[PDB]
Amino acid sequence: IQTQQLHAAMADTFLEHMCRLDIDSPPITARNTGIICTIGPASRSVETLKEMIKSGMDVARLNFSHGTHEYHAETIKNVRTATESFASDPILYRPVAVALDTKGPEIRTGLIKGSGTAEVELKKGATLKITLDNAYMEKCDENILWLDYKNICKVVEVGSKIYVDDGLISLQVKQKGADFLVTEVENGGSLGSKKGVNLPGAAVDLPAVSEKDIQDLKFGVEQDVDMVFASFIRKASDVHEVRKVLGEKGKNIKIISKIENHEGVRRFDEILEASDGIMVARGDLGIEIPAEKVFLAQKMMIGRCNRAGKPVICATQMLESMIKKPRPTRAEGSDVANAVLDGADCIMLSGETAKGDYPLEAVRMQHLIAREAEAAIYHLQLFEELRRLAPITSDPTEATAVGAVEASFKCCSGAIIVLTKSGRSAHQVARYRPRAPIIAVTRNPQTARQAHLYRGIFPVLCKDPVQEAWAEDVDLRVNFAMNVGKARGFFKKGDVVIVLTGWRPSGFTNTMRVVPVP
Amino acid sequence: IQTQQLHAAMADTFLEHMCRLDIDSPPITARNTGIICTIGPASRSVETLKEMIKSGMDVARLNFSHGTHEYHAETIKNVRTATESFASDPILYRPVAVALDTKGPEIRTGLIKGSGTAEVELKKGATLKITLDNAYMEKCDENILWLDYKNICKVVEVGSKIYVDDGLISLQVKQKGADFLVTEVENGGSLGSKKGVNLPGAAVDLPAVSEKDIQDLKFGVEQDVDMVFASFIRKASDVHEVRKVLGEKGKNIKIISKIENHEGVRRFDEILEASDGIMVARGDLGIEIPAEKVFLAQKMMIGRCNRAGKPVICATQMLESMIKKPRPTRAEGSDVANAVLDGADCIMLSGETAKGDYPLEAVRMQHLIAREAEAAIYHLQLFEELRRLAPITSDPTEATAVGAVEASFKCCSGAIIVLTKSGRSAHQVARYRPRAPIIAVTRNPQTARQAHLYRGIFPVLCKDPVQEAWAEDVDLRVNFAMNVGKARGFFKKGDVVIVLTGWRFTNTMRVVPVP
Amino acid sequence: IQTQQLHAAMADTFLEHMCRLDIDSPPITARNTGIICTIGPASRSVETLKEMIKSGMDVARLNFSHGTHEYHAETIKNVRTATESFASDPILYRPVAVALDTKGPEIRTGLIKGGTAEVELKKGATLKITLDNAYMEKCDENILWLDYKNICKVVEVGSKIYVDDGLISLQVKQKGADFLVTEVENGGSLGSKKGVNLPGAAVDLPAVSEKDIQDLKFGVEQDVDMVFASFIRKASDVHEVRKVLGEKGKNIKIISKIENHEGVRRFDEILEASDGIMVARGDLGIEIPAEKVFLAQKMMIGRCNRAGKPVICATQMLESMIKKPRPTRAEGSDVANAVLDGADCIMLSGETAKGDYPLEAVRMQHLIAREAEAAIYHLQLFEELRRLPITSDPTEATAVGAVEASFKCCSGAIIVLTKSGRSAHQVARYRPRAPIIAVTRNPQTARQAHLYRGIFPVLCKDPVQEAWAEDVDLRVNFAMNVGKARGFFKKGDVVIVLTGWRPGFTNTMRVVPVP
Ligand SMILES: O=C([O-])C(=O)[O-]
Ligand SMILES: O=C([O-])C(=O)[O-]
Ligand SMILES: O=C([O-])C(=O)[O-]
Ligand SMILES: [Mg+2]
Ligand SMILES: [Mg+2]
Ligand SMILES: [Mg+2]
Repeated sequence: IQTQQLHAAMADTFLEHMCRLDIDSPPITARNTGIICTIGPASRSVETLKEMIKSGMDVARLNFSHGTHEYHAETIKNVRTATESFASDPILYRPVAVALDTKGPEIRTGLIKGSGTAEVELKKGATLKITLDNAYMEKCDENILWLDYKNICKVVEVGSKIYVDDGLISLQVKQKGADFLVTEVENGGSLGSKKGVNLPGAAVDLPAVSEKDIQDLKFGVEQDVDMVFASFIRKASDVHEVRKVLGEKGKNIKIISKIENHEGVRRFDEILEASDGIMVARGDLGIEIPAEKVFLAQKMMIGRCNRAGKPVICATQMLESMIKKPRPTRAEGSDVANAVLDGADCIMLSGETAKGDYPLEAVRMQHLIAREAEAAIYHLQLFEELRRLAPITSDPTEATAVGAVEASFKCCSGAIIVLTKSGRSAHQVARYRPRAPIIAVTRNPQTARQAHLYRGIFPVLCKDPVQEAWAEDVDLRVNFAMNVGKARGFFKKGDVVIVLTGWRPSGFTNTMRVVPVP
Repeated sequence: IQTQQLHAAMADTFLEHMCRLDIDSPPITARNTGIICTIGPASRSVETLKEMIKSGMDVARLNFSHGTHEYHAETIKNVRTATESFASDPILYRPVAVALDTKGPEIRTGLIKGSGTAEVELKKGATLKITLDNAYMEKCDENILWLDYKNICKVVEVGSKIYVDDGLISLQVKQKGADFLVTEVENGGSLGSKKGVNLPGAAVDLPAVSEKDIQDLKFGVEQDVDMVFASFIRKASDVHEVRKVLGEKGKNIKIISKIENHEGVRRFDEILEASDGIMVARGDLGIEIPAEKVFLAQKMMIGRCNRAGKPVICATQMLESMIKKPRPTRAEGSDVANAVLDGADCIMLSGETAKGDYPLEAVRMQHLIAREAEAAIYHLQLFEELRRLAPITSDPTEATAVGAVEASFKCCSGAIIVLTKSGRSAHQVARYRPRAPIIAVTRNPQTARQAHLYRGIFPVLCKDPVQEAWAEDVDLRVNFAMNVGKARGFFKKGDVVIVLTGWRFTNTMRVVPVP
Repeated sequence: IQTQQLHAAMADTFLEHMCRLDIDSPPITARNTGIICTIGPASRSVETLKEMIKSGMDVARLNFSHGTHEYHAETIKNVRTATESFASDPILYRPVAVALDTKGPEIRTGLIKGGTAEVELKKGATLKITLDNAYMEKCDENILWLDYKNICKVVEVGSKIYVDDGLISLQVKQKGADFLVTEVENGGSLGSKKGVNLPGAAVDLPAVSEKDIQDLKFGVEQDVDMVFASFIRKASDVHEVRKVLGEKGKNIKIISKIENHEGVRRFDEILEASDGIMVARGDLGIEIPAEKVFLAQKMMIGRCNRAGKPVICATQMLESMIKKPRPTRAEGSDVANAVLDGADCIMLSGETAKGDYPLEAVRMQHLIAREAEAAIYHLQLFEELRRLPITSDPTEATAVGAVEASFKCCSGAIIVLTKSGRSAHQVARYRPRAPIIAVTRNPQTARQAHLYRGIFPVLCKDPVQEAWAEDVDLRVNFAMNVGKARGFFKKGDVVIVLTGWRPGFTNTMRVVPVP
């Protein structure tokens, strides 16, 4: 029995490729898909974070929809303490990125009357009056509901749908009153305090970057975060408002645009051009559009990002039941697998790691599934199509990278070793989706952390001083990657790896060697 | 914003096909993927079953792991009452099949000290002793657990892992004592009564068809069920035993083999050729094999069933969260869409329809998702592959079927209408996975009910008596299909459809306008 | 072994398709590529023409660059006598088409002085060219007359001039007041009334000369089936020919001959205006560098296949058979690769008009074309042809359904009932392996069907029936008998039958066993 689905890899049709997928064909040790973990009460402590990292966390996500700067500053410090606790052995050190997820133009309800911790029951068919009068902002109940978007009545009409609390409650407007927004409860259910509101289709006029988002983004610059997940990006100019707030100081912070409503889907191309990457934010997306269409937008966005060479993240509810249970549902297992099969660079955990009872188990499961799914990719067709859908180029670095990927398929390489200052050389390889892991050796700490955005890049940070004679410094960076691979089980002595290097001291990568492991 | 993802249909690469998927491209009205609903307390009533059918239920599954013959007989009559409640309008009548899912070689624990509602906590690292002694069968607690598999000790050894309650609790064998199988709790969890036990990697020597299974199968023959879902099929031998029990009286009942353990995957090809169809039984399968590997087995089995032209069902936890909530998670929506993309003929609901609070909404969600995913199939590549990975016939019906599918892709027709007595002609069309719905006109009611196992077949049961003129009896059945398709919104007057009939072998194809 | 290269037919790659081509896999009896023969002194006797027909000739080409109307009228008369000599058995009768190949804008030298002897032109020698008619019968090695009075306006010092199928080349050395002056580059025996090419000159001769008008109107009176229009440079040339043919000749097919650089460059607009194309490699290889002709041939055949219009590969396919009874290996290669390229027809000129082995050359083209037809990689060809979209047109959908079915059941033929030919043409455009037996009652339809690959046209002279169903079966049975007599299939084989249903067009396909 061959390993890593290599028998299905040789199938001449996609149908026969499926027929050959073999549960007794073990995957390789390396896992190429990045795992982004939302950090929260269940995962904040240094000790848990050390375990989170050992279980495979690549990026810590902080959701500024909730929490104070004090809280998030402590979280980040704990993330950094846990991460740096492994620095004592640079062979086994893994950089861990920090990601700031903005609140964005959220609409929220007020507090339920009383203590504010209660819920009230909305009954199917009942009337619910929405009010903007702040006298009710802490007096919400089943008859009068307050919410924080003051211009709501200007963007809805009789017949407009309104969803509350993750889309669990639906209302249809039946009167725009003088002091009222009168609705009927279409889907009833329990209503707590400060729940999310979606106005599907409505031209919501909240700013893309609010005064609160400006504070969080500046805070993110001060805290040296590696990326921003910008909530509710509707258009290319929304990305500009994030970018100008990040300013010159934040010029190297990646802006991942979160697509979560119909306008963002419709304007995806202009958004993708303006962004450093994309998040398929399926939570709001499946409220904003019919939930049965989310997989279309997911596959469209992943496909276009692979085509553009830009990082794409699949997010929200992929292991949801593991908030309460130690094992995932069969739908959750196949959802993680299919996100990798679609071509997602990273997958994400929100409540599973932020507040659930089984954060470590959830991280470990994404690790296990992604590694199985990575072997089950039909590389033959994928690589054929990525080359064909790619231009011809005067760029030798492009030609070197595609040559390296092609060679790595031919000799079933244990890795592709790339020396890179900015990441670009490693990113160029990853865009061709080799099956071998891409060990990117860099001395730039930010490059190393940001590399998790790209499928297959295993970033190793070299802290050794620069060697005189650049020939000797190229070696002992290759050798550093050789020792990481052996220590991690990616390959052993006598295996073949591919090594990408330049011709002199950034963008001079032009040399591929097919090199045995010493 | 075009229709039914036809822009994505035109793409020259799968990557560009993905890039072209369009949330503003609306699917056709017809939904090709069959929906199987497990019936239970939440869905047993004639009132609910009528709504189940209205929401899109095609097959009623009865799980004989639980319940009595008297109980199941009442469920079955309710299904037929609700189904026939629509039989007065043959233009809108939908056949509903009945499926019997056997118990099979299940292992169960006993009752917690007291009731079936009591639970105890099992703590990580604690000792738990398993007993086969019936003195303990109603005195299970945190130290002693009874299960009903009398021979378990001759099948495990020290170091073996034992899973309880959907694999949520795991134990490791530490000693094989004289009266007690003593284990250490590995995964802690609350343990109730009568929970399923799994023994991955053990040669479980329970009979494939037990004495309970025989009387359930004979009952199914008496009750005129359309198909059997046979649990824990491990080898072709097991299928033959089910077919033997069904006997001559049940020779037309379809046997779907449920693949839920390692041996059934390893022996899949021989199980498939012995079987009429396959169920990817993901619940147990995910406990028997590492859960991260299930999608491999799912795609392997769907691919091989597509290759063989046999029905395949994807089952278990597709919309699990809708047992308690009125909308699925995003993983659940994705799971359903991807099963259809994978090529499954049918998708299934178990707890969502049997006992949860939103059985109707779960059926409607599978209906909505399946239909969106059917349009998102990359038919260009799929039709090319099914043709190449298919033998050369000499069979005139096979050639007519593939030509009809080819023609239907060319003239983007509203349906393929086929007159079939046995179903075979429609099955041969469905095996090539046309985009267009297949309206199979039959007078055989069992053919009508069993047609749901095949993707795309909309069975319509002609109740008219036969006309003397065969040429006129053909037109009467064809025009009945035209009225069905117009009443249901599949196409309208002037649209183009494909019509498959015989010469008094289904061997003639007509491209005709809807009148 | 397998037959008709079916083992190579199911290869997954073109490379493996080549690897499986098998000299021991014999082809089917039917030959799909049309054979066009230039009728001339070696081939216009009634008795020879009978043997041409029996050897495989489908179209008689008459080259109006030479001969008088009276001479050509007799040739047409003899062709029709030979052809109708087989009408006494309607089952073995093959329609034979008559094609009129125009003179077009030719340039010709005058007569060698007497008495058509030849003079030797020597490399390096001087040769004066005159336009003075005083010299038109006194050409020799020193002075040569030609009939293009405006030649001095379109050439210059340095211009190259080619005489006698490009075998003799001259370079212009001065333009005198009278007598252009020239040096011989390639020497050779110069005979009388030889053809002249001026590659890259704006030769302003009319597309349709007064002589062409007479010849075209002669063609109408003689009821010819098609016109091969020489030296078509642009769409408006095609329009000129069509206008001269006018209303009386409106059913005559116009095949444009692509013979120079301008015709290649403007190919698309010429193809659009034309009924089909001839790759006139003789002139074309003088007008453009000979090493580029295969580029223009493959381009033109590819675009004609893409457009569904007939294309003829012509000139020097079996040249050495003018004098020897066997072709060279390049000639065998040339014919095969023309068929593999996709040519609807292949042509003979001197091999049949004036050579010593006209029958052997016809038979060689028949033998090669049939081997090459089996070697076509139909899997790729059909996939790619299909990939061009699904039009509402139900005749198109039926045609592609029939071709797909014919691949599936390896049918002995596709039988098509057609008045105008169109349904049969639509089938041929998808290039089935099986022969297409087009049953028509129109004799011109039957003769023009030869322009489309694979159409074996049969002329039904049985009377119409009042019962449409009976009239269909009569014509289908006639095609069955034709196929049985010709060895295409036999009792028990399977054929595909394309018909209309109650005439109102071709929307019915049946997969039918041969009785
Ligand atoms: O904000 C998110 O992550 C979402 O909606 O999925
Ligand atoms: O038996 C079943 O249905 C399962 O385990 O999924
Ligand atoms: O006219 C022709 O036959 C040629 O030039 O090949
Ligand atoms: Mg969101
Ligand atoms: Mg089970
Ligand atoms: Mg010529």
